[PDB]
Amino acid sequence: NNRYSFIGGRTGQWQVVKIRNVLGPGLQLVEKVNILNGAVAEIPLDSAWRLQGFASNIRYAIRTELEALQAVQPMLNRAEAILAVLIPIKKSAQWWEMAQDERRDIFERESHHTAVGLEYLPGVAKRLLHCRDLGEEFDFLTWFEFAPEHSSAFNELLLRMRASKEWEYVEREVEVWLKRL
Amino acid sequence: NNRYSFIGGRTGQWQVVKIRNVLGPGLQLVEKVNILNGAVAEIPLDSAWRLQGFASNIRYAIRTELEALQAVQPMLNRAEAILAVLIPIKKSAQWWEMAQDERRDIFERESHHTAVGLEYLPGVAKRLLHCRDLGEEFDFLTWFEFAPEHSSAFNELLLRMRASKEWEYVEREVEVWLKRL
Ligand code: HEM
Ligand code: HEM
Repeated sequence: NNRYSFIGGRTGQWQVVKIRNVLGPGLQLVEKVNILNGAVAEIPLDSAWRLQGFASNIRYAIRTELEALQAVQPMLNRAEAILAVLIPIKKSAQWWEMAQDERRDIFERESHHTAVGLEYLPGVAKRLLHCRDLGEEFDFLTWFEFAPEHSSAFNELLLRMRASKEWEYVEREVEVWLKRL
Repeated sequence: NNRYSFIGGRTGQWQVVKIRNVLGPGLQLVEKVNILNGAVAEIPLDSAWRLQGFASNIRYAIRTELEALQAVQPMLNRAEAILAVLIPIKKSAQWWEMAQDERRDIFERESHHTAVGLEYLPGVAKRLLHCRDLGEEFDFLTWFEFAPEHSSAFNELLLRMRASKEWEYVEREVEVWLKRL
């Protein structure tokens, strides 16, 4: 199954280190994040929030870009990658009104998202989930995993992305730093 | 809400004229199709199947094509559009493994999906729903509406699409012809 849930509450595989409400309404601080694949009948109500999103096909990356990405992309679930960051993202209506060529021009031709991200592989593992189509308050759920030696590089990557043209359209963003249990 | 459900059963707004099982397993023949804006978990006891999908953002149209479609696309529920066709589609895994430039090259440079379809606007209203990401048996639900005069034109359009390179990646297809009640 391609559906994933992120439950903010008192159980989970990850301990919340901090939450940084970068832009827009934030997320209440909780003790742990519970990650679930597929639907489960019971998710605690004593939980604070529940995000979700699905893995999907490629939307912008071209073939040569994939080849370069799959050649340095690390796997999730590395013993050393005891730190994780969940960054839900929402883009503005203005971004979604645009055609495919206009969004590709902004995503890569101007902002070089993928060329910038490749500099931080294989130290940082990154997965993408889509959730605009589910009516979720966010449009994406980005997931990052890496060893603590890469914390400075990752914090540098965040600031690079936020200074790009593509992030002029982001109107809601939160950082949920996690430590593995 | 951007979710739509198509209940094949004994109730609904549309009367099933015929179902043609074009490619792969088909859909049981029913009396009517009931269309609901929203998801439907439990399905009426008198129903035979349920299809669902969501309206989403553009995945392939460049802005020159989008402005042409939007200036010509007709509404839904035209007084004369008493015929409707529901065509669920499923593409192969080889298609979903490809990158965005590869899939776009086939979708337009080789098949001319948008250039071909535009010839049959404004006669035929056309709406696209996505459902691969929900885990449905189909990848897309396509919805058409037209007056009986444009029924032959629609059938020619179908011939053209099915002879394109894009349709060599299709592995399941069914036609559910409908009449407005
Ligand atoms: C090593 C670091 C990174 C790499 C290799 C990378 C690569 C990519 C690639 C190739 C895509 C396109 C996916 C597709 O075509 O469907 C993408 C999408 C995306 N990335 Fe990243 N990225 C990185 C860092 C980040 C960071 C730090 C964030 C947020 C802070 C982020 C947020 C997003 C979002 C929101 C999308 C969805 C774009 C859209 O559909 O509008 N990425 N990324
Ligand atoms: C007037 C006739 C038609 C027009 C104007 C038209 C237009 C379009 C456009 C512009 C797209 C791209 C949407 C996007 O970029 O997200 C598309 C996709 C699609 N069309 Fe058509 N089309 C027509 C006829 C048909 C027919 C007859 C079928 C099936 C028998 C069909 C099946 C599909 C499918 C399955 C997709 C999704 C392709 C994908 O995402 O890989 N279309 N159509």
